Amino acid sequence: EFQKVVVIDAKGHLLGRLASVVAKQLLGGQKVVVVRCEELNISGHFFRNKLKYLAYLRAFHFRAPSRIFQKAVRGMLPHKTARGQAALEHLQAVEGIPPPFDKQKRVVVPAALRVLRLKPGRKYCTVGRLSSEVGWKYNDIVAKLEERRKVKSAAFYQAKLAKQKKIASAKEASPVNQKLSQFGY
Amino acid sequence: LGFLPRKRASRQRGKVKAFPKDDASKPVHLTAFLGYKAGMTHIVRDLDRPGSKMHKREILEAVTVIETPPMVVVGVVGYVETPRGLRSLTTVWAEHLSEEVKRRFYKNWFKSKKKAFTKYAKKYAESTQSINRELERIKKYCSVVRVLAHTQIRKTPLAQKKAHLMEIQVNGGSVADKVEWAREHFEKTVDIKSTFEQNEMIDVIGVTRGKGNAGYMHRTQLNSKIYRIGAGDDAKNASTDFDATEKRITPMGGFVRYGVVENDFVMLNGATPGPVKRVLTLRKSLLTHTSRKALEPVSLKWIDTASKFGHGRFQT
RNA sequence: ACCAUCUAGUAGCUGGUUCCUGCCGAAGAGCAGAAACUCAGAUCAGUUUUAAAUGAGAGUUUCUAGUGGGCCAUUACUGGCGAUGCGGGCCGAACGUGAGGUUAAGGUGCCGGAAUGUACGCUAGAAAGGUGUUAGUU
RNA sequence: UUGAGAAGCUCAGACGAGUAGGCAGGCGUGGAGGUUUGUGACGAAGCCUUGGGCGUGAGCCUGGGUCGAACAGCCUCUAGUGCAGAUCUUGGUGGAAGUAGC
RNA sequence: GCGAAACCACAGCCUGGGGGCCAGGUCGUCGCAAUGGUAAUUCAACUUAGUACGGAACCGUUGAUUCAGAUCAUUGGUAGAGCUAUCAUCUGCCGGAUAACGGCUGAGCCAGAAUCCGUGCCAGAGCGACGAUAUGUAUAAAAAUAGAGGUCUCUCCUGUAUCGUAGAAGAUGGGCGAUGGUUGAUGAAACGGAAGUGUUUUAUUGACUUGUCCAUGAAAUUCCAGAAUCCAUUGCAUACGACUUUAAUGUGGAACGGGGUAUUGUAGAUUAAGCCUUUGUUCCCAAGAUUU
Repeated sequence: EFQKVVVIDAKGHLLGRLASVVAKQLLGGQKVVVVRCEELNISGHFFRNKLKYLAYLRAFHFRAPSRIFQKAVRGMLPHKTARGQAALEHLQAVEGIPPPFDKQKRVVVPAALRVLRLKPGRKYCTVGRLSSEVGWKYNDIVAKLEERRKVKSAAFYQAKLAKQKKIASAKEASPVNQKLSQFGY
Repeated sequence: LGFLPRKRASRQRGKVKAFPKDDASKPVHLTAFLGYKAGMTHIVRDLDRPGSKMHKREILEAVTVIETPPMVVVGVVGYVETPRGLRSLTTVWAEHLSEEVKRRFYKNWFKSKKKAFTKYAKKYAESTQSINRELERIKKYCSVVRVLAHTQIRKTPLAQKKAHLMEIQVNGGSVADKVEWAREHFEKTVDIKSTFEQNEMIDVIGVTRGKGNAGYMHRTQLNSKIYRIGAGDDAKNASTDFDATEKRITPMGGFVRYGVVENDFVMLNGATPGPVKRVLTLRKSLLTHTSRKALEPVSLKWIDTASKFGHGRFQT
C-alpha cells in the first residue's frame, strides 16, 4: 500500500537500510518525510563512525543528523540526473518532530529496524550523539523539546483512550454485534 | 587568521557576536553600552597597588572618550530557542516612539510622510489588549527577551538624527522579571552611566576607524580598561581626584573632529577602535575574570584637557 | 644580382586523390578465385579406435592479384589480438532488418533490470608476534 | 488459373563481421543519335520550403513560395562526369574586436 | 574620431581511475547562525625558602620576549591638524573530550598533555520577527526486544486492523424509534511557538440522513473507448563605487560673516580645513527626473 506522503520515525532504524528503503520510495514518485533523524542508529562502535567522519572532515562538511541522513540518501540516488534531483526534493528529513508532523501517524520500516537486524550484544552508535560530538550543538534543546512533545502526546493518548473506553463498552452493549458475529467482525 | 581576512564592518554599530551569559538569578539588567568614540585624554590614574611596580603611579594614558549616555529604550523583542537556532518569537516595542527612531526606521524621514509605526502606535495605544496578549505570549514562549533600545543621535549633538536601535537582550532575570524591567524601561532613555560606571576593564566592541584605501572593521577590545564616564553635559567630565576643578573631557576649545559630547561618554584608559563620533559598542564581558589586577581599581588622580589641537599642553 | 625560355628539369619521398548497394575475401611457394575436366561407380579428413567408426563428394594441370609485420598469454610450440562490433569486468559470445520467447558471462540493498531469498557456519572485508576469538590433534 | 518482359513466373533450403584485394548490379552530371502524336508564358530551368511521397542506399517524384525561357523521361553514344580535407586555387564572410593601436 | 593583424577542430571547475571516458566533489529596520577562518608564545625576579631533602618544587605576585588586534591623550618624526612610530599607548580566556601514562571495580568508569573539539573573536549563505504599504488525498503516546501497558490479575506475537463506504455521482415522498450523525454559513470563547496555520468547546442558522420499512424516476450512451534612487548635502567614510549624514518649510540644512581655537611666531595672519563653535547673516526648499 502506497500513498502520497508518509512520515517515518527514524528511531531504532539503521542508517543504510532506512536510506535505501527511502531512496527506492522516492524514485517511485512517493513523497517521504523522515522525523527524529537524530535517533538513527549505526552498526559498529562509536569510534568507527567517528573516524569515518573525521576522515570525511579532512565539499561542504555538515554536522546536523538530519543532513547526515540526507547525504546517505543522496548517494543512493541519481543526483547527476534531472530525475534524481526531482526525487531528492521530495524528501524532508528533520530532527525531532516538527509540530506539523506530530499530529499524524508515523510508520516504521521493519526491514531497517535495528532490533530485527542486529545481533543482541552488538555495539551500535547513535547518529545524534555522533553528530553532537563532531560539531552539532543542538541536542540539548532537541531533547528538551522531545520531552515536551512526548508529554503532550501522552496526554492526547490518555484522552483518546478515555474516549475509546466509552465506545468499546458500547460495542458489546448493542446485541447486533453478537447477533451476526459469525461473519468474523 | 582570527581577524583575517580584513573586512570593514558595513554596519556603523558594532554588532556584538555574543552577549554576557544571562542568568535568571541575577537582576534583570542590560550588558551593552552604545558608545560613540568621542575622543581621548591622558587621564592620569594613580595605580595605588602594593607590590605592583607602578605603585601609586599616575597612569597618564589615553582615556578614549566614547559618547554613551541616555539611549532611547523603546521596548522588547521576543526570542524563542528553536532546533534550527534562535528565532525571534515577537517584537513588541512601546506605544511612544521618537522622530530619531522613525528616522532610523526610514531613509528620507523628512521626505517621507512619517508613516513609521503610524497604525502600530495606534494599535499599541488603543488595542493595548492585543499588545498585552502578545507580551503575555512572549513571556510564556520566548526563551530570551531582546529589549529594544534606540540611541540619542538626534538628542545628543550629532549630524546623524537616526537613533541607533540595538536589540540589547535583558542580561539576567526571569521571564517575568525581564518583561517587568522592559515594561519599566518602556519608552525610556537607557543611560550608559546608569548601566555601568566605566571604572574598570570592560568588553568594549565596535568597528575601527576608517583609514582609507582599510579600517572600520568590527573588533572587540577584550578587558578594555575604562577610566571613568566622560559626562560631557557636566562640566566635571575630566575632573578627577587631583585634577578636579570641573575639567572637561573634551580638549580645551573642543575635541578634534568631535567637540564636546552633549551627553555622557565612556572614556576608557587605553585604545578603542573607531574614529571621532563613530558609534561604539561597549558591552559587558561574556565570561568572568576574577584577576586581582582587574579587581584592583586604579584611582584616577589627574586628567588632560589641553587644547591638543594647537597648544597640546594648554589645559585651560 | 635580376629577367625570359629551356621546364610539365631530377621523385625511392610528402600531402592529397570525388557516387551507392551487394557478393567473395586474405597474408599478416602458401593462403583466394576464374575457366577447362573427372567425378558417390571418389577420394579424402588439424578426428578417434585397431595393428574400422564418423563427417565431407573429391580432385587436379594453367594464370593472377594482395601479404611474407609484430604484440599478448599458457606450455621452440600452442593459441588470442590483429580485417571483429555485442553482454559482463579477463569471462561470455562471430553481427542482415524486426516481433516474441529463453539464456551465457556476470549479477538481484540503493544508484541498477533482477530474492533486504531459504538453509548451514567464521568474523577490517568485498620469518613470525598478539592474556584477540572459534573449532580440533597429542 | 489466365502467373512467356523464358531476360518471365514459381517451389524449397541454407546462409549474412570484414581491412588489402577481386567480382557484379545500380544512382548522378555535360554533350551525341534515335524516341516520347514528350513538357513549357494557363510558366521551362534554377532556387527556397517545420508540405507530402518512393527507394537499403546513390537518389528520385511531388505540393507551396520565388522566378521568367527553355527543359526532360526512355534506348544507345561519349566524356574536361560526382569532393570535407591536398598548411589545395580563387572569391566571399566571420570570432578575435570596436581589442591592439593613432 | 579613426581602426587593424596574427591565430581559430571543438570548447573551458577540480580529484582518482583508465580538456571530453568511468565514479565522486515592495522598501526599510532589528536579528538568527548553516558554514569557513582563528592565537597567543616564552623567559626572568620576588614570595614559597635557604624550607623540604649544598640546595628545590606547588601556589601566588611583579615584570619582560615574540606575535596579534587596536588607538594618537602624552612624546618623537613628517610640513596646529592629519598621518605615524615593539620611537608612543592599550588589550590579548576557560569548558569538554583525549594521547602517552597512572588508577577503580573486575570490559564499563576515573585522573591525565602547549594535543583535539568547543566558549570567545572574524566573515555571513539560508532564514526569522517588526514597520508602512486527486479518486475515501482518513488513522498523532513514550521505551524495550534478554519486556511494556491497563485494572495481585489481564493483553501484545503487526494495519488482512479501525473510522467512513447503497442512493437519477448520488433524485422525488410517507411511516416507526433516539436527541442521534454528517455538515455549509454566522457568532464566539479555550488550546497549539519547534516550522505553533491547526485542535476543540460550542450558541444559532441552512441542508442531508440508509437507524428501520415502504412508494414513484433512470432506459435508443440498445457490448469497452509610498517609498527607493538620481541631483544636492555630511565627513564618523572615500582610488571610483560604496558608507555615515542630513537633504523634500525649519536645532531645516548649505554657505559664508565669523567667534573661539590654536600654529608658526615675535603681537599679528591662517583663523577648521579631519580644531570647536555660532541667540549672526543670506540663499534655496520632492526641485524635478527615474524605478517599483
